[PDB]
Amino acid sequence: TCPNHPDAILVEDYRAGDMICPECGLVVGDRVIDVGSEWRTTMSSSDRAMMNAFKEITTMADRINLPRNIVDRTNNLFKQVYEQKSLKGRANDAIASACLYIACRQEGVPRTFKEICAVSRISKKEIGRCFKLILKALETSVDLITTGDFMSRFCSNLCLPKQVQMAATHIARKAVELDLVPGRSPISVAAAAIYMASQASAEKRTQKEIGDIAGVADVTIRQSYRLIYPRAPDLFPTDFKFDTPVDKLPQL
Amino acid sequence: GYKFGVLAKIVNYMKTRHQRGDTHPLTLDEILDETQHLDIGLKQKQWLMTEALVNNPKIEVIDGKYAFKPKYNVRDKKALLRLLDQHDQRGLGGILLEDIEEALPNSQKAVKALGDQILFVNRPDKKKILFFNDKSCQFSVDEEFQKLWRSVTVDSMDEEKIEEYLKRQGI
Amino acid sequence: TNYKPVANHQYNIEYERKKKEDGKRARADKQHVLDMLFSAFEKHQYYNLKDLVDITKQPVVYLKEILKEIGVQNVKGIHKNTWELKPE
DNA sequence: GAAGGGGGGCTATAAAAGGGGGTGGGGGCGCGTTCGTCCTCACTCTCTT
DNA sequence: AAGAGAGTGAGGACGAACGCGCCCCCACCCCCTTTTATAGCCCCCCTTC
Ligand SMILES: [Zn+2]
Repeated sequence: TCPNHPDAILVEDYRAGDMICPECGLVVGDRVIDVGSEWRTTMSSSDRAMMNAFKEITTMADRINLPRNIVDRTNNLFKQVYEQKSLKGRANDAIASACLYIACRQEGVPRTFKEICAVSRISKKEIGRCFKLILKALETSVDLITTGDFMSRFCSNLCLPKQVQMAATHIARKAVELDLVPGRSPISVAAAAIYMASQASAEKRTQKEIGDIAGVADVTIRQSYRLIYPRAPDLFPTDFKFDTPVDKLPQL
Repeated sequence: GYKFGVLAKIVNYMKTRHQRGDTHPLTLDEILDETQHLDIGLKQKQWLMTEALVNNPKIEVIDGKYAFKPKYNVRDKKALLRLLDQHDQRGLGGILLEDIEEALPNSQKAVKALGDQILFVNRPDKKKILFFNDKSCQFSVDEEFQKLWRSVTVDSMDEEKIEEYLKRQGI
Repeated sequence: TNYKPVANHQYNIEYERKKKEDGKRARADKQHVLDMLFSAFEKHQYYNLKDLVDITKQPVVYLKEILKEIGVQNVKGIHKNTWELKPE
């Protein structure tokens, strides 16, 4: 606002914190810019309810070693859902657990509903019920999970080598690409794919072991494995070393 | 059980009997048969006869028998108006709206029929208290005057200041 | 092996199964409920609303309406205001 | 006794009914501490004697 | 010129007030049930070896 130059883009100056006419030199504003701050160089029921819900969210996160960024994302989801108040009837624990599930999905590291339930007193059924309600309330969406979204956690939790994890990821993706398991849950396919790769390496994991970490009944793993077993040589990566030959993989 | 679980059914059964419209009195033994209390204790029969069936305000002793007391209870529009009049005349007080509904079936017809003659005072629990509308001396003013009347604060003045204004204006 | 995935906690399904088997309390006829209330009155002078519900095994709202019809609550300065089974 | 298979159950999806039960938000009053009022007492003057 | 009573300074026990809860009651919602097709998942029970 140079009096000589109407509508002049004053230049901010960090020497004294003043805005100067871009072509006059006249200092408009003595030291108004506040350089240091600008350039980096008796509790309400709603508040108390949020406080307890935030405490529950952090308590759940530590159980499965989730990073603070997911916890922060979960807290933001709870504030939106809680303030929107479309789930006022639902228990805050169920809302928080569903928010934690959404936060994991939104960050590209989904946890299965059973994994979230195992850290929460809320059953998987109720988490799913609040999960769908939250999406409607927030008018948001979560990208569909894939088989490879769980290979790192599952294989690591199973103490499987990196090559087995790579083969397991390849098998699951190829099976979905070939549509060998239409309609099957991605977690079931991932567990079956892990079983096939695990059985083909020195580190062999039983059906029960994979089910416990994957949260999928050995019967379900058996069904998915039976569907992909016929195409075993095609699913395995080309540059894969078979401790047990593909032709001698378990049949069941 | 004993001395307490038998007398109640006599009162409860008797109340239902009146609702059928049977104003005829009933004997102590007769009521016992329909109440499945034929095996009641011997000293309970005399206790009910001597105390329970006379002290209660809902038992009427007629020709040696017992009948309900619908006369005391309000069961007509005229009785409702009269009862409130006695309360104001004798300064007994108001009556809750619930006490009248149970005594007067379809009390809404009687309450609305009398119109403004009944003064309704709503309690914090939504309970309404009925008082007789004394139409002797009535006076009212517009809300503007009433609001202005409240605008003239008086609890914030002392006696000396209040009485001083009288001589200040010359009255 | 900790916090393994689970569809529902064992304690939760067992509690849910018990509640389903027991079922909700039904609305008994007023006469039967009244008889039970008066019969139990002999045991003790006063009853708590929560404790009385267990003895009568009736809905709280329905039980309260029946209790209000005859019974009243007296303010006690020792613990709190509690219901008294004596109508008078 | 280990393991596989058969039968059966859970879940979502809509929609309506009527009512019991759980839960959150306010309201209610009993009981463990705290300070000022009340009450007791040692060392000097005063009215009555 | 000398006794009880008292002023003053001063210490010790007690009641009303202040919190500070723990329990309770009243909205509000959810759940129960029934029907149906669908497919996957999962659990209980039976059977084979
Ligand atoms: Zn300029």
